[PDB]
Amino acid sequence: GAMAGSYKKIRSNVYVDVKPLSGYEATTCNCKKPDDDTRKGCVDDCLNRMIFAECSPNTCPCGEQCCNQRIQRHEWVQCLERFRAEEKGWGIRTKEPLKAGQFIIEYLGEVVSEQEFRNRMIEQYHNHSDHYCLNLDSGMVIDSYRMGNEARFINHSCDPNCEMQKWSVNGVYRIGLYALKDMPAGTELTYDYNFHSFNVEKAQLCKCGFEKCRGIIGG
Ligand SMILES: C[S@@+](CC[C@H](N)C(=O)[O-])C[C@H]1O[C@@H](n2cnc3c(N)ncnc32)[C@H](O)[C@@H]1O
Ligand SMILES: NCc1ccc2c(-c3cccc(C(N)=S)c3)cn(CCO)c2c1
Ligand SMILES: [Zn+2]
Ligand SMILES: [Zn+2]
Ligand SMILES: [Zn+2]
Repeated sequence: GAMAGSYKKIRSNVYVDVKPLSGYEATTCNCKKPDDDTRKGCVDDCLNRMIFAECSPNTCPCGEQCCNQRIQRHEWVQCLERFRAEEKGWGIRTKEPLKAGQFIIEYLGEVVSEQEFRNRMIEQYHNHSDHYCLNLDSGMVIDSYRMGNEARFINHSCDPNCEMQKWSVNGVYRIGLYALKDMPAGTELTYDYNFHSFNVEKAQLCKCGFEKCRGIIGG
């Protein structure tokens, strides 16, 4: 098949004409730092975790034992591979097993208004046969058509094994990919564009293979 599409790889979102402020209060929780030097704190019941807020630097009661700073510490899995996914161009798969709920990778790109993006669609993206636009917040999107990271190659499934979650990370919304279920080695990562992706209003046949496939992506 064809070569993978070109993009400018970035390590952090680029803010173009909007900045995705979360409006969250300063983060606080009631977690206690485990006396064991090597046990994690801020686990499932962390009051910050429960509102999709990451703990902030210097103020978490667990200190360096806090495990609720995954996005801000860029704690991405290191076992991802870009590969030819049959009938779906390029996709991303994991080379190691993943566990339900686990953080995988941040989705990066240019953060733009829906106005700027609809402008880019008419002027720059009208010829494209692959689309790269994630929803973020009211009126803003993450455009990875030109800059981003390898999460831009993750394909859609009507029966997805991953999902996007929107988190407040030190006052700004960021989007991460998280596993919905345990997945064995070699599994292609997928998420449901109907739930997470901007409606580019293009009809493309879905090849996810699900018994109850929606027929087209986002349908
Ligand atoms: C975010 S890109 C994913 C990477 C893309 N496959 C590539 O080769 O660059 C989304 C594009 O991938 C293709 N795609 C994603 N999921 C698909 C699916 N389930 N069935 C067919 N094509 C899919 C569509 O062309 C879609 O516009
Ligand atoms: N229902 C909401 C919704 C969500 C996403 C889409 C898409 C779509 C297709 C390919 C790529 C992308 C990306 N943003 S990457 C989005 C098309 N449509 C209309 C046709 O169904 C959608 C509708
Ligand atoms: Zn906590
Ligand atoms: Zn914490
Ligand atoms: Zn499908």
